[PDB]
Amino acid sequence: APSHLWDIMGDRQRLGEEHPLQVARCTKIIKKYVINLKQIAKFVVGLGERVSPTDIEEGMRVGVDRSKYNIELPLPPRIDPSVTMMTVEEKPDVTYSDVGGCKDQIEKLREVVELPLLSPER
Amino acid sequence: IRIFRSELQRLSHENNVMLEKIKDNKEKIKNNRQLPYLVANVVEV
Repeated sequence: APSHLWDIMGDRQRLGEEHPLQVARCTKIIKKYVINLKQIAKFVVGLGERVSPTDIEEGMRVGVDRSKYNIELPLPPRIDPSVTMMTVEEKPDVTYSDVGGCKDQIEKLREVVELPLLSPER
Repeated sequence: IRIFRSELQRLSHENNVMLEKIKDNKEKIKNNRQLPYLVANVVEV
């Protein structure tokens, strides 16, 4: 349904060349940034226009431009993990009172796990 | 005496003229040296 609510911005963030960056990981920091491409190619670049000197860190994916290599936006590290991205769930089924009876198994777990998370100052 | 000191001192000014030429060449080297250079492997020197 929102067909026209997007393409209006298609004349700025799309036609111009900004986003199409080559994802690569930085190795050595000289404060000259040695960055290795996913194609197994190494080069050296500097900072960007909006790039802060404290944002670039060792062992982090840093997107660089394909034509003229330069640092534009940083990327979250460890893009390789895939299967572990599906291990995160939300809103489980079994509640706290679904366990039949009140025994020592319930009281011992809540003090070593639930207690420090809910009351870290206790 | 006065003529001898008026030559090398004037030649040093012409050496500064050639110094303005090497600085212009260095600025082109500063243009010939730009950050985004790739990295290769040198097998033989």
